Amino acid sequence: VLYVGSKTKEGVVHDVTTVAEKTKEQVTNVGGAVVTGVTAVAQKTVEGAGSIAAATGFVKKD
Amino acid sequence: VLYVGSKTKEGVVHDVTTVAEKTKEQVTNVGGAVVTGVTAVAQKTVEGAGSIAAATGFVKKD
Amino acid sequence: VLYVGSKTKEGVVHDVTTVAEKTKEQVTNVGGAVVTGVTAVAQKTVEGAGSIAAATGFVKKD
Amino acid sequence: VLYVGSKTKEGVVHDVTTVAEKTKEQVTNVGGAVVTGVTAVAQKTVEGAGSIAAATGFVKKD
Amino acid sequence: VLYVGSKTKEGVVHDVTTVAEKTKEQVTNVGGAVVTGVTAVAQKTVEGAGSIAAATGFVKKD
Amino acid sequence: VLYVGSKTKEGVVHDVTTVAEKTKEQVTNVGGAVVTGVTAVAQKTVEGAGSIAAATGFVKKD
Amino acid sequence: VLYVGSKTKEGVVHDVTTVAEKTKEQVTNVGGAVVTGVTAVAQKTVEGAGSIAAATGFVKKD
Amino acid sequence: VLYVGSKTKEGVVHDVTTVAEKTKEQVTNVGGAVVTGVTAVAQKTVEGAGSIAAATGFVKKD
Amino acid sequence: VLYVGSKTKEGVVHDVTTVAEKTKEQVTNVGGAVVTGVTAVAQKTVEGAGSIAAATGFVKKD
Amino acid sequence: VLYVGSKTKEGVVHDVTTVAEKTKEQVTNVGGAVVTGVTAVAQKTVEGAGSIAAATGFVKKD
Amino acid sequence: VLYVGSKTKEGVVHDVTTVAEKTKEQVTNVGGAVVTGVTAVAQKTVEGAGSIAAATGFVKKD
Amino acid sequence: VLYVGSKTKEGVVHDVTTVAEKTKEQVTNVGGAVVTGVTAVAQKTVEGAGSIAAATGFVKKD
Ligand SMILES: CNc1ccc(-c2ccc(/C=C/c3nc4ccc(OC[C@@H](O)CF)cc4s3)nc2)cn1
Ligand SMILES: CNc1ccc(-c2ccc(/C=C/c3nc4ccc(OC[C@@H](O)CF)cc4s3)nc2)cn1
Ligand SMILES: CNc1ccc(-c2ccc(/C=C/c3nc4ccc(OC[C@@H](O)CF)cc4s3)nc2)cn1
Ligand SMILES: CNc1ccc(-c2ccc(/C=C/c3nc4ccc(OC[C@@H](O)CF)cc4s3)nc2)cn1
Ligand SMILES: CNc1ccc(-c2ccc(/C=C/c3nc4ccc(OC[C@@H](O)CF)cc4s3)nc2)cn1
Ligand SMILES: CNc1ccc(-c2ccc(/C=C/c3nc4ccc(OC[C@@H](O)CF)cc4s3)nc2)cn1
Ligand SMILES: CNc1ccc(-c2ccc(/C=C/c3nc4ccc(OC[C@@H](O)CF)cc4s3)nc2)cn1
Ligand SMILES: CNc1ccc(-c2ccc(/C=C/c3nc4ccc(OC[C@@H](O)CF)cc4s3)nc2)cn1
Ligand SMILES: CNc1ccc(-c2ccc(/C=C/c3nc4ccc(OC[C@@H](O)CF)cc4s3)nc2)cn1
Ligand SMILES: CNc1ccc(-c2ccc(/C=C/c3nc4ccc(OC[C@@H](O)CF)cc4s3)nc2)cn1
Ligand SMILES: CNc1ccc(-c2ccc(/C=C/c3nc4ccc(OC[C@@H](O)CF)cc4s3)nc2)cn1
Ligand SMILES: CNc1ccc(-c2ccc(/C=C/c3nc4ccc(OC[C@@H](O)CF)cc4s3)nc2)cn1
Repeated sequence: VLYVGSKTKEGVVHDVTTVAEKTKEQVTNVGGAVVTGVTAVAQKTVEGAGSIAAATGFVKKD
Repeated sequence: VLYVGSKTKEGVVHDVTTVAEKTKEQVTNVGGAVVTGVTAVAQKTVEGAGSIAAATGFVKKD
Repeated sequence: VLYVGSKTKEGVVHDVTTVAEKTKEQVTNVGGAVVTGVTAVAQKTVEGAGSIAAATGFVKKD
Repeated sequence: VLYVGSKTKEGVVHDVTTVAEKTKEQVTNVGGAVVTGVTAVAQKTVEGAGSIAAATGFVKKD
Repeated sequence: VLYVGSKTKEGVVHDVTTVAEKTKEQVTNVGGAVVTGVTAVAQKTVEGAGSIAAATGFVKKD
Repeated sequence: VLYVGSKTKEGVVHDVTTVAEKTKEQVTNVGGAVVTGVTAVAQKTVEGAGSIAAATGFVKKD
Repeated sequence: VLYVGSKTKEGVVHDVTTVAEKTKEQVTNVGGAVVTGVTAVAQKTVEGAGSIAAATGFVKKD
Repeated sequence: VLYVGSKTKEGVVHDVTTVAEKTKEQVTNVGGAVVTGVTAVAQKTVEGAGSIAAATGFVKKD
Repeated sequence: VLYVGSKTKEGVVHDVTTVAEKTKEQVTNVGGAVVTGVTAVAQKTVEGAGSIAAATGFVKKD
Repeated sequence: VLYVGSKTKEGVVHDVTTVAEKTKEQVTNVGGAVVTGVTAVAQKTVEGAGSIAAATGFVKKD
Repeated sequence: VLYVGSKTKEGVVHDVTTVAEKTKEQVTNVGGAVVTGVTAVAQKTVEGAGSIAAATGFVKKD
Repeated sequence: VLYVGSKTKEGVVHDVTTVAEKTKEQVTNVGGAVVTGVTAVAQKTVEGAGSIAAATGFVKKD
């Protein structure tokens, strides 16, 4: 294997633009999960027999 | 293997722009999780048989 | 293996821009977790059989 | 292995810009965790069978 | 292994800019943890079977 | 191993800029931990089976 | 005018890759100009009533 | 005018890669100019009524 | 004008990589100019009514 | 004008890498100029009505 | 004008790497100029009506 | 004007690395100038109507 004058991207996020002008929110969470932001996960490898990689709003409850 | 004048990106986040002008929030969390920010996780490797890498708003409760 | 005049990025975050003009928040957390900031995790390796690497808003409770 | 005139970044954060003009907050935390700052974790390796590396807003309670 | 005229960064944070003009906060923490600053952790290695490296807002209570 | 005219950074923080103009805070902590400063931890190695390296806002209480 | 989290390129050259394997040249210039290299000019502004900006192989002779 | 978390490039050259393996040259210049290298000019402004900015192989002779 | 957490490049050269393996040259210049190296000029401003900024292989002869 | 946590580069050269393995040259200059090295000029300002800033291989002869 | 936690570079050269392994030269200059080294000029300002700043291989002869 | 926790570089050279392993030269200069070393000029200001600042290989002869 060899790379000459090249590039690679094995899991990336970019150019995430967010313009929020004159907003209003009123969240009233009482249990559980409310996720109203801007998230950006970027992984290369997640092994493991049960891994819950990259969760956003998870309520895993017995 | 060899790289000459090259580049690599094995898990990255960049160019995350956030313009919030004249906003208003009223969150009233009472239990659980409220995540209204700007998050950016960037990992290369997560092993392990049960790992919960990159959680955002998790409520894992018995 | 060899790298000549090259570059590598195995887990990175950059160019995180945040412009918040004329905002207002009113969070009233009473238990749990409220995360309304700007976070940036950047890891290379997380081993271990149960690791919870990169949590943001976690409530792991029995 | 050898590197000539090259660079490496195995877990880094940079160029974190935060412009907050004319804001107002009113957090009233009563138990749990409120994290409304700007955080930047950057690790290379986290071993261990249960490690909770890079937590931000954690409430791990029985 | 050898490096000639090169560079390495195994866990670093830099270029953390924070401009806060005309702000106001009113935090009223009564138990738990409120973290509204600017934090920057940068580690190379964290071993140990249970280590909680890089916590910010932790409430680990039985 | 050998390094000629090179550089290394195994856990560092730099270029932490903080401009706070015309602010006001009113923290009223009554128990727990409030951390609204600017922190910068930078370690190379943390061993030990339970180490809690780099805590900021910790309330570890039974 | 203002730019937020943006970029500009007013005259640039990049990603010039040149792979020359097992070549042979025999140039026998006797007057004039022979230019068999790799050139990359990049200017922003060239004023002047007669300017000959960015010449490569010029023989301007009376 | 103002720039926040942005970038500019008003005349630049970068990522010039040149791989020359097993070559042979025989230049026999006898007058004039032979330019078989790798050149990279990068200017911002060249004024003047007759300027010959960025010449490579010039023979300007009366 | 003002720049916050930004960058500028008004005339620059970078990332000039040159790999020359198993070459051979035989230049026999007898008058004039032979330029078979690697050059990198980088200027910001060149005034003057006749300036010959950034010449490489010039033979300006009456 | 003001710059906060920013950077500027008004004429610079960097990251000039040159790998020459198993070469051979035979230059036989007899008058004029032979320039087969690695040059890097970097100026900010060159005034003057006739300045010949940044010459490399010049033969200016009447 | 003012700069806070910032940087400037008004004419600089850096990261000039040169790896020459198993070479051989045979220069036989007989008049003129042969420049086969590694040069790095870095100026801020050159005034004067005729200045020849940053010459390398000059033969200016009547 | 004022600078707080900042830096400036108005004409500098640094990080000039030169690795020459198993070389051989045979220069036989007979008049003129042969410059096969490693030079690094770094000036801030050169006035004067005719100054020849930063010459390397000059033969200025009538
Ligand atoms: C050919 N026959 C076979 C073949 C395969 C199998 C087989 C394969 C995989 C598994 C995995 C079982 C798991 N159990 C848990 C419990 C909890 C948890 O995470 C808890 C939480 O707190 C963390 F987020 C993650 C996991 S994965 N079981 C059986 C059986 N028989
Ligand atoms: C062929 N037959 C087979 C094959 C495979 C299996 C098999 C494979 C994997 C597993 C994994 C079991 C786990 N249990 C927990 C509990 C808690 C936890 O994390 C707790 C929390 O506090 C941390 F976030 C993480 C984990 S992973 N079990 C059985 C069985 N049989
Ligand atoms: C083929 N058969 C097999 C194969 C595999 C398995 C198997 C594999 C993995 C596991 C892992 C069990 C764990 N338990 C805990 C408890 C607490 C915790 O963290 C507590 C918190 O305070 C820290 F955040 C983390 C962990 S991981 N168990 C069984 C069984 N059988
Ligand atoms: C094939 N069969 C197998 C295979 C694997 C296993 C197996 C593997 C891993 C584990 C890990 C168990 C842990 N328990 C704790 C408790 C507390 C804690 O941290 C407490 C807090 O204060 C610090 F943050 C961290 C940890 S990790 N258990 C069983 C069993 N069977
Ligand atoms: C194949 N079978 C197997 C395989 C593996 C295991 C196995 C592996 C790891 C563990 C770890 C157990 C721990 N317990 C604590 C308690 C408190 C603490 O920190 C307290 C706080 O004050 C500091 F922050 C940290 C730790 S880690 N246990 C069992 C069992 N069986
Ligand atoms: C294969 N079977 C196995 C394998 C592994 C294990 C195993 C591994 C690790 C551990 C660690 C147990 C610890 N307990 C404490 C208590 C307090 C503390 O710090 C108190 C505070 O004041 C300081 F901050 C730190 C620690 S770490 N236990 C069991 C068991 N079985
Ligand atoms: C409405 N009527 C008008 C309007 C416009 C004009 C008009 C406009 C431009 C010009 C330019 C004339 C020039 N002459 C030279 C000579 C040599 C040289 O460079 C020499 C070499 O060594 C450098 F590389 C560059 C230049 S530009 N002339 C007349 C006349 N009438
Ligand atoms: C409306 N009527 C007008 C309008 C415009 C004009 C007009 C405009 C420009 C010019 C320029 C004339 C020049 N002459 C030289 C000679 C030599 C040289 O450089 C010599 C070499 O050694 C350096 F490299 C550069 C220059 S530029 N002339 C006339 C006339 N009439
Ligand atoms: C409206 N009418 C107008 C308008 C404009 C003009 C006009 C404008 C510019 C010029 C420039 C004339 C020059 N002559 C030389 C000679 C030698 C040299 O450099 C010598 C070498 O050794 C250094 F490298 C550089 C220069 S520039 N001339 C006339 C005339 N009429
Ligand atoms: C509107 N009419 C106008 C307008 C403009 C002009 C005009 C403008 C510029 C010039 C410049 C003339 C020069 N002559 C030399 C000679 C030698 C030298 O350098 C010698 C060497 O040794 C150093 F490297 C540099 C220079 S620049 N001349 C006339 C005339 N008329
Ligand atoms: C509007 N009309 C105008 C406008 C402008 C002009 C005008 C402008 C500039 C000049 C410059 C003339 C020079 N001559 C030399 C000689 C030798 C030297 O350096 C010698 C060497 O040893 C050092 F390296 C440098 C210089 S610069 N001349 C005329 C005429 N008329
Ligand atoms: C509007 N009309 C105008 C406007 C401008 C001019 C004008 C401007 C500049 C000049 C400069 C003339 C020079 N001559 C020498 C001689 C030798 C030397 O250095 C010798 C060596 O040993 C040191 F290295 C340096 C210099 S600079 N001349 C005329 C004429 N007319």
